[PDB]
Amino acid sequence: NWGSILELDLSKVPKGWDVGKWMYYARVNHIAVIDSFKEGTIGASTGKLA
Amino acid sequence: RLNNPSRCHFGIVGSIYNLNDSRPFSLVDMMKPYNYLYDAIHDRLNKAIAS
Repeated sequence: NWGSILELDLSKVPKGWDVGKWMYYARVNHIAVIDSFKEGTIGASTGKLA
Repeated sequence: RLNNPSRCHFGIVGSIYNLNDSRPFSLVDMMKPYNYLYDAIHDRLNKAIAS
């Protein structure tokens, strides 16, 4: 028995941010800044991907 | 003492509250880990209250 496990996708962590420091500030502030207009989201935004 | 010339001691009298010739496991010793866990969890509580 282990707790629930969350599947976290990092496709929206802002540019120039490490995952470690991003998650660290998310711990501290309970607020995680994300970037909906990353280049990796271009297909979904423009309708080229699901 | 009456019969033993070698029986003598100093003014110091006391006892160790131990178990079977060991070092004493005091009441504070057996409440301390819980107090430390309390302090850590209340630290989390205070940091939550601040945010």
